Amino acid sequence: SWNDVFQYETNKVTRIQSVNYGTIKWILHMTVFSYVSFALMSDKLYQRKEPLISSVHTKVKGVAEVTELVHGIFDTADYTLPLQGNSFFVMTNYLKSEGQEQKLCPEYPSRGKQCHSDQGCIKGWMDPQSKGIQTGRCIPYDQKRKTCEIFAWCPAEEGKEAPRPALLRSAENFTVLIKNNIDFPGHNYTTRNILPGMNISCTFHKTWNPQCPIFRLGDIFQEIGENFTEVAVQGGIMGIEIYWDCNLDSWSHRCQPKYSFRRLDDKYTNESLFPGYNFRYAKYYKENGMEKRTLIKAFGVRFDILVFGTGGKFDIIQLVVYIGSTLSYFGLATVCIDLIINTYASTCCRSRVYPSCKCCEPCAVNEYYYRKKCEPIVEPKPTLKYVSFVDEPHIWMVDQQLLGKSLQDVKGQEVPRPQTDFLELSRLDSPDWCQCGNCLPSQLPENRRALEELCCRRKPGQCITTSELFSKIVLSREALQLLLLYQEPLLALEGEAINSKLRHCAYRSYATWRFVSQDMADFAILPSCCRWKIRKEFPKTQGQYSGFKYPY
Amino acid sequence: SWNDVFQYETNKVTRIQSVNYGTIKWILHMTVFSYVSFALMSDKLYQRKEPLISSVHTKVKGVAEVTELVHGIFDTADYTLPLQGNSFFVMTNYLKSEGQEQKLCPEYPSRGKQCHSDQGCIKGWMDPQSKGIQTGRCIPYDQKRKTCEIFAWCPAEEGKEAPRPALLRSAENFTVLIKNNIDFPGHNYTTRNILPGMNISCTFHKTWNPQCPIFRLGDIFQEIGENFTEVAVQGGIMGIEIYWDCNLDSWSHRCQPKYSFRRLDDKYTNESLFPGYNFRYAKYYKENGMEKRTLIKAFGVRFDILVFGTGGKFDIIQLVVYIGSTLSYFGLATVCIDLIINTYASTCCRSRVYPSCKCCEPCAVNEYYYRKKCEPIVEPKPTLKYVSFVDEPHIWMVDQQLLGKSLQDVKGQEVPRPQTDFLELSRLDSPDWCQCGNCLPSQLPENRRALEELCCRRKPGQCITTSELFSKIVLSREALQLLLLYQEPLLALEGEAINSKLRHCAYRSYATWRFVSQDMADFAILPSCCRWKIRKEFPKTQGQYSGFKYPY
Amino acid sequence: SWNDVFQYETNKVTRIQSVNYGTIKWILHMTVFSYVSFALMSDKLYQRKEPLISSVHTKVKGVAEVTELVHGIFDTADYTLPLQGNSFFVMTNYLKSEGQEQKLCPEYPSRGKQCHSDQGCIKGWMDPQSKGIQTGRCIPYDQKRKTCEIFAWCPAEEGKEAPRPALLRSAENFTVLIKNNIDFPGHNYTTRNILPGMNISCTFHKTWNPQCPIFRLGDIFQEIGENFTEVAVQGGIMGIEIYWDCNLDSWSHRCQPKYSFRRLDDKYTNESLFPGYNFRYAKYYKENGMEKRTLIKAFGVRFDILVFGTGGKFDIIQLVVYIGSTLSYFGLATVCIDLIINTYASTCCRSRVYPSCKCCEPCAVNEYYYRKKCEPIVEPKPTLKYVSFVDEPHIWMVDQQLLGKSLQDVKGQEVPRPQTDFLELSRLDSPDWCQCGNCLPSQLPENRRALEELCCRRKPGQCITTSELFSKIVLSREALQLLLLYQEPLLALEGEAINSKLRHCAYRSYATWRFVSQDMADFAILPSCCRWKIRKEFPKTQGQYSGFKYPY
Ligand SMILES: Nc1nc2c(ncn2[C@@H]2O[C@H](COP(=O)(O)OP(=O)(O)O)[C@@H](O)[C@H]2O)c(=O)[nH]1
Ligand SMILES: Nc1nc2c(ncn2[C@@H]2O[C@H](COP(=O)(O)OP(=O)(O)O)[C@@H](O)[C@H]2O)c(=O)[nH]1
Ligand SMILES: Nc1nc2c(ncn2[C@@H]2O[C@H](COP(=O)(O)OP(=O)(O)O)[C@@H](O)[C@H]2O)c(=O)[nH]1
Ligand SMILES: [Zn+2]
Ligand SMILES: [Zn+2]
Ligand SMILES: [Zn+2]
Ligand SMILES: [Zn+2]
Ligand SMILES: [Zn+2]
Ligand SMILES: [Zn+2]
Repeated sequence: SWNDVFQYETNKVTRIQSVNYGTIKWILHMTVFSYVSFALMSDKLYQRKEPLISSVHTKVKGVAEVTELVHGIFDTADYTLPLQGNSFFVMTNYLKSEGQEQKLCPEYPSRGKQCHSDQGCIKGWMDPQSKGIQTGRCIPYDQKRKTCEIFAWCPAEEGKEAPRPALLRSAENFTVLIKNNIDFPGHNYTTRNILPGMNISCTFHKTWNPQCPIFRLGDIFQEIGENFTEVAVQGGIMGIEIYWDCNLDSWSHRCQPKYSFRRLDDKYTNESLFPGYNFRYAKYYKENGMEKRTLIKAFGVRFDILVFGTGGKFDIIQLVVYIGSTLSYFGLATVCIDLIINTYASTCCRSRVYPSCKCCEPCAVNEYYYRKKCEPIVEPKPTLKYVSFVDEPHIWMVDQQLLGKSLQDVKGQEVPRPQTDFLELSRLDSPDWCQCGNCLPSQLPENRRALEELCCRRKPGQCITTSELFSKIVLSREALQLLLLYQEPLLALEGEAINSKLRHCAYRSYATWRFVSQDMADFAILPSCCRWKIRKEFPKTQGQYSGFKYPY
Repeated sequence: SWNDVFQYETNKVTRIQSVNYGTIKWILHMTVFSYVSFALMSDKLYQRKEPLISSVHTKVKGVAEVTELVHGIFDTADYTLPLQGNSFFVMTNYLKSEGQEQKLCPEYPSRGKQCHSDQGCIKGWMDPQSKGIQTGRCIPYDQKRKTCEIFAWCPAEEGKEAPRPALLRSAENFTVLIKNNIDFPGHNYTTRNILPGMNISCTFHKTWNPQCPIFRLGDIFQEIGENFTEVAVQGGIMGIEIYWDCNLDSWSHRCQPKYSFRRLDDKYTNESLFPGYNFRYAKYYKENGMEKRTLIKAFGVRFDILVFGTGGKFDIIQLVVYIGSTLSYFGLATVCIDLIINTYASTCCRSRVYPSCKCCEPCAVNEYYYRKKCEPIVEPKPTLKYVSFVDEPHIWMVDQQLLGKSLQDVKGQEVPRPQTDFLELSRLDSPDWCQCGNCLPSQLPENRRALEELCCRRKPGQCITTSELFSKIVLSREALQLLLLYQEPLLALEGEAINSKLRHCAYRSYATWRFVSQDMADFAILPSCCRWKIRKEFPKTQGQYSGFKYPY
Repeated sequence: SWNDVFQYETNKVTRIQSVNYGTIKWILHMTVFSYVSFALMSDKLYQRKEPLISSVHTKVKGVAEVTELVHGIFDTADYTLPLQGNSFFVMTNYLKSEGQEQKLCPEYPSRGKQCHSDQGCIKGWMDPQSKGIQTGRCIPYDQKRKTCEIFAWCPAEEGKEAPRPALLRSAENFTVLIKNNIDFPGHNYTTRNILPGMNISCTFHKTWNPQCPIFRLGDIFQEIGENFTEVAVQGGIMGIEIYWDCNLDSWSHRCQPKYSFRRLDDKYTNESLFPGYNFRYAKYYKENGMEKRTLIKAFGVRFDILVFGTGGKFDIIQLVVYIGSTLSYFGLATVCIDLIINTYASTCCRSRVYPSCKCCEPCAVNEYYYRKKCEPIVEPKPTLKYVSFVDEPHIWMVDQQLLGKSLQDVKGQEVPRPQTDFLELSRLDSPDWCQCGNCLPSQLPENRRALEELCCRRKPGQCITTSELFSKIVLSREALQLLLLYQEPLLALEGEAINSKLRHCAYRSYATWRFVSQDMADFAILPSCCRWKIRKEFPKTQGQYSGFKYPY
């Protein structure tokens, strides 16, 4: 319990002393570190970002003189609405109509709205274009043309084109002072666009005076290539963008506004979609006991102040999350070099690639790395068997069911014989499937008999048992007794169990000798000749030999 | 230095040829990859997202005719304020009061505000409800009821209920054209909701014409199940939501507005919390040398245009961060299969689980995988000792202090004897704690004597030294000499150092034979019988035997 | 193909039974888990956050009485603009000017704008400060001073200071009711700041009544330490911040507003930058056939309602991304303990650190862990050679080109001789560079001769070949024959190939004996004495000895 949680597991590793792999690893590590640092610093991913809340206060300055003969002056109480926040309006043109009473009168002829006769007109129809209700009559607007008769404020001048050139062109010489107060409430920071010690006699310039909050309207239009004289005729919408890219860290504090301009209304608006910008405003006051009204259609530019931006401040959680996101990228060197080792250890490299390209020859050392790095094993299953023929240099793995066919004729995968422990070695008639002649028929049941139908060689020749090594290793009683006493020093050498143990040790001795690996010697199957020679050397009394058994 | 940084470390691995584990690994890999790809594509986590900046320009079209007998017409200069941005107001009802002068007069009787007598009223009290100052008198408002006397604009009509049905119901037939210009300044993209080639004679429909920016107000109310006729009596607030879900990538560019509607005022507002929407506006003009005023309480619907949304564009840093965040999820297959291997290699599986369920039987192969994967080691500490009794099949680890008690009676953990290197083996009176009789008392100091008080067996019987293997392996002088000359071929076989080396080699020979692992043979303790037989075979001259020493 | 994808690779590990390392691992795991959980819960990183869309409806209540003698009352139609959204204005002071006609008249003397003579004035100059056009004359404004003569609305009172104390001070006793409707459209949630069952007779207090949406203006000023009486003289801008920190999860639902106040205009604005807040508004109506105008300069406080906040709701993708970002932090225990193992296994620890500090002594066990964890290997390259001198206890690695110099005099890195497999061992004239006398000159070509110019010892003495172990291991014909028949039991012992194999086995036998590791024995170079003794024991017929060959 306690000893199970008081454990630490660490990976077994191979440390390769390689110039190429070391330099590749360090180059990849430096590349990953450089990119991660660059992404962290350029994007400021260690910071929490917060949008601002903004308040705008505008002040327009400028007066204009207009003739018609009546000479008048327009000041901020004339061309400017009480709007002093995000939007302000400057009038650049106007149309006047005095003395309007709600009564029947002909509509203004605009865009060919002339009425030929009462048939061309329609009674009881609401007309938003003329802002009246047609009575179905056709009275002459003028001595030449006739228009529909509407009940509305009269006289009506709807559809009259705006004066050209614009009357209040001098509005391009007006200036606006903009005061912008911004706040980041999450970061608990506030600031404004006008600081103490700032020059007040300046006007904004994108290069000379980029922080002066006083803007000449004509300069605003000239900056983005717009014609104030042309826009003044019908009006439009212009946007003054204030951008706050604010760094709220003490060591890199920077919170200044950036001013830009952008036309917000479509220059190519369809004629039916009301191009430009205007509004009709009226003063109402009855006279002679009759409701009167004076109407002015004012054209001008609406200015929208768009204030946006974010403020960033160092946050530990953001940095931790970013570092955790980038941590897995430092396995790139491992992935790349392991891919190099695995790829160049394949046999297809030496067979096909190396003869073609001799530059790839010194990279055959990856087979050594692969065999010092990976240990291939197979699943121990009931059908797993290993055979080895003395007339062959390799070993066969049979990993399929035997459907009565003898194990001799069954084919399997070719696996190589592992190299032995040379450190220790440095010390001082016959059946149809039998190609050696010493094999004997199996005494196992029929359905299992094919398991024991194996020969020591695939081709006719001498038997493995004929060699002196078979007697020295497998059949030597003294060697087997010493091996058995190594494990159990005080073993009782009496009874029939000693012969059973001796048979087991002879089988193992043979499996170890022919199948070097203990993983393969466990599932190795002895040929009939060796098996029956062993059983003739150590016979059992009153029983039947069990044969190979599954070690799991 | 340079050779220390020019190294590469790679993990040692075991490659298991398993159908089950391979298919599980690939299924888990595919599941993780599928979910990661789905999360990346559906949420567009490879994109940087930016909120928009918006500009709105509205145009209301519609005229109404109202009787009272005076017949009048209302156009955009009557029912519409100069607001043409995010909000516009449409008047649906009104109350009129002409000829107001600042003087004493009775308050309007509303919600039972009748005054019984001067006691019920109060002098010198500001009354925001009646918008006046009470003088403490109680004059009759009418021939029947009496109300408090206030100094304010007179005549006063505060508290008068709005007309029902609403006078300007026809405002439901009005239309509004909305022009919306949006910008993503970080992505440097701009667009508008009206494009060239768009039909202008349409009206918005959620299915037939979902991109027409012309909205009929009654249709707006009908879309969300609101009654324009009922809302028109007292007014309200309606929101036109413009949503921009914009994809700014070239291969998947899509930036269109989506229009929705939502009532913004509470339908069930408390009567004291001013339900509906209205405002009082007045025209001031003196007459007869006295300040006069005409007041209109206008009820109507305020429309708030709410424009919101984000624009996304592909960003390499976002993709890198997301991929780094998802990289660690590809260790799921390793975690799961390692848990399977570790869990099924426990002995509790075979003892308890396998007899109950026979389907779990073929999964006993995880013990082989575990023993081919993990190598358990223990911390080398001064109290670490190993003992092995010839009458027992296992080994005992003593990992605690000996408080004078003999090592024979001290209990320890049962560890198994590791399998030997069978590849190499295939070649050609007595003390009270002594159960064999050949043990001798220790000559070490008392406080350390208990270290050497160990017997070869826990039960009475034959001694380990009696076996011939003890003479062949431990006591054979020729074997020890050959072993010593293996390490040092030109060793000088003279002096008393040769006997010391021979004793050391005999101890090691015995430890290796009984404790197969070199990790366990280092801390193994020889029993007294073997130790003293060795020391009688190779005695030392003029000294005391040091005994077991800590190899670290 | 199919058997290549049906594989699973698992890491080989060492399980250390250590109290220190286990407790360190679990402490680090718990620390990482605790911090990750705290960061997830405190920052709610499992949630998708969305900004709100807001609608504001304000209602101001309050009336004031002002003397001048004319006694008047101001209600919401007097001091309040039709603004009922994010901003509303309350008038706190005013200046009046009646009967204005567009004509020539002297400018008001403000800030020393007196005109000494016509020289001091200028003709044809637009003056935004006085809102007129100077005609270049100098007429007396009063009997004492003279000012410039401008064509504008007359009489002009520009530059007149605001009345002190403020006329509408009682506006501090006014109240505003704020209705705020907020929506999260991505989360499909909507709410408002007034809920059913909320008291209506309350007023806001930051502690007693923090959810009452009725605010007294004087209380707003007192909360942030502002003086309403002083601000009322010239006006200002105040911000009512509504903050919505809304949790939209069912188990932790919380969506309430938080109210704060902040002055939005600069208290220390420069006199030339228009401090305070005011606007000039005029009523136009002609009289006596002449255009007249009444102008009022109104000073007051503009209130900006700033509504901001985010709503968060549980999102599975956010949680998955956060967990993936934090997953790599659980390798901290592995990194730390591996660093501990690697650091304390260095030899500099025992040589320098341990003698100084005896507390670091029990931590010398990390050498055992390091050698059970890491296997150092080197790149097999053509210049890789190993030598071992019998008069030395170590082995020399030569990893550089031999430029004709004999291998005996070439220096290399000192590598230690690995420990043998003691489990198996427990069983039963001369050239100038020759220091033993049995070496012979090499028969290889000159450019390669230096490869074979190696001696068995660096100092004069006995030769390695003189030992009996050389005959038993290397020169024993029977041992070599048994070793050869171990690999090939049916080998044909005929021809000259048997002597070649015997020479190869003798070289290997010697390399294994002197260079224990097979990785080092492959590149080991035999000294001339041993090589020529072997070749005299097994000479070849009609050929030249090839010598050492690169095994790759
Ligand atoms: N690897 C392997 N083991 C074998 C083979 N034949 C028998 N054995 C082992 O020998 C034991 C059976 O011995 P057996 O001849 O039946 O003696 P018995 O049990 O006394 O009749 C089993 O435990 C098997 O593991 C073989 O061909 N290959
Ligand atoms: N593993 C193990 N080693 C032992 C034991 N007894 C002695 N040794 C080793 O034998 C050496 C001491 O030999 P010793 O009998 O004192 O000979 P002396 O030094 O000449 O007196 C030490 O280095 C020990 O490592 C034992 O019971 N177990
Ligand atoms: N490791 C090692 N191998 C050697 C050395 N000398 C010879 N060999 C091996 O012995 C083989 C050459 O044997 P050689 O004496 O030329 O016999 P020959 O080919 O019949 O002339 C090569 O495959 C070498 O690998 C040596 O000094 N060190
Ligand atoms: Zn046969
Ligand atoms: Zn045979
Ligand atoms: Zn005893
Ligand atoms: Zn004994
Ligand atoms: Zn020599
Ligand atoms: Zn020599």
